[PDB]
Amino acid sequence: LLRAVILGPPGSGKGTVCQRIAQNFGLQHLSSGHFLRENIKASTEVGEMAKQYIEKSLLVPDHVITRLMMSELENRRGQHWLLDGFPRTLGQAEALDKICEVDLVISLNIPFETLKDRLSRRWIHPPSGRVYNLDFNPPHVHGIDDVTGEPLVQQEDKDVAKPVIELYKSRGVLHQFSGTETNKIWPYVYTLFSNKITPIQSKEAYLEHHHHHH
Repeated sequence: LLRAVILGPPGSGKGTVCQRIAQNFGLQHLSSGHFLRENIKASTEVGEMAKQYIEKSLLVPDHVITRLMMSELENRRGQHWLLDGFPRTLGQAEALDKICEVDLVISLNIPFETLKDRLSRRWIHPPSGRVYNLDFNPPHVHGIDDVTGEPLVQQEDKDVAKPVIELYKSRGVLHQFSGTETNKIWPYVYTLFSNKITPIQSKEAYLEHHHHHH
């Protein structure tokens, strides 16, 4: 099974890329933010450990996230992985290597004009004030408010450690892209996934996601 990772700082278009990958290749969009939303909702020991930092709008320790990810991924060995925003540290990367063979790593960058606004991973629905922080409570659909279906606004005010890039660069599974509009990068990303997973709209099992069971 495919083990793919997508990395990049907020404002690099990682959200748009992951959504497009999920829809064209039928892969489940995984991230510590998604798993946390679940864990915090169910009130697991890990969710609790993380709750404390989240309430104060502080950072969750890298090891807490690691425990979370290793538990969740180990329970998903039987399916293709689209990992968004993880690993962020060498320690995390090493842990990941112990449970799988990473097939490809896409590294994204922020285009110049976008840096000036120093974007964060917080997306707000202005009409209600609902804030979706991609690290712990992402929306069902990227850039969209779960409740109203109305568009979100990414708020103003990195997560790509150099050694993690070097690590994958050495394995020769790294594919970096200069900060640029996402459409310029897309066909290249599409081809990379296409060489490993067949586009779901071209199959007999039309638009069927791999983890689907009727």
